[PDB]
Amino acid sequence: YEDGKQYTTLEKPVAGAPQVLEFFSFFCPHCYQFEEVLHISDNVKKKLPEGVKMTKYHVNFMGGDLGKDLTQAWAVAMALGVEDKVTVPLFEGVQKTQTIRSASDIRDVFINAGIKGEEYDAAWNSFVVKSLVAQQEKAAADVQLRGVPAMFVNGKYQLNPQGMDTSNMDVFVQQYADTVKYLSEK
Repeated sequence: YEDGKQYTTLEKPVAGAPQVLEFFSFFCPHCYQFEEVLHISDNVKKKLPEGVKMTKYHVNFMGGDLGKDLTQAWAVAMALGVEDKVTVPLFEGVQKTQTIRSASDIRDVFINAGIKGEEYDAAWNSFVVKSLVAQQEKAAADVQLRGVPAMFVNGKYQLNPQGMDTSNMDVFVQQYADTVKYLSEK
């Protein structure tokens, strides 16, 4: 694992940043395969060292105001701690079936998952959610993020995908998780 090949280093690291921060967008195609198809996130967590947890933030430069809403809906997910319950249906409802067309549609997804409407609305307007929306926006700009998907380790190292083996699809996935596993151990 060398700098400039499998990963890179930021000329300005981010203090207080999560151990493993991922950036995605329910609108991005790459992001769809990054998880729904390839399942890169899960593979990473399978090789993640003890005590090390991952964090995923939704970006808002895609999909217009609806994206600005998905980012807030993503904050509700983290607030109530139901990330693993809404991720899949949101990815499908937006890109696959194409049912999710507004905040009203998103609300229905959370309800169908198990969250109550009043519980959703209360959270939707809570300060914890507000802190998260700004926290996510703050984090994105902090790493001078240009596009998604993208993963960062210890707020200093950025994952470099195309700088890794991409012949066999089943290998690229493992190599990525390993680089993360290696950078987390630093």
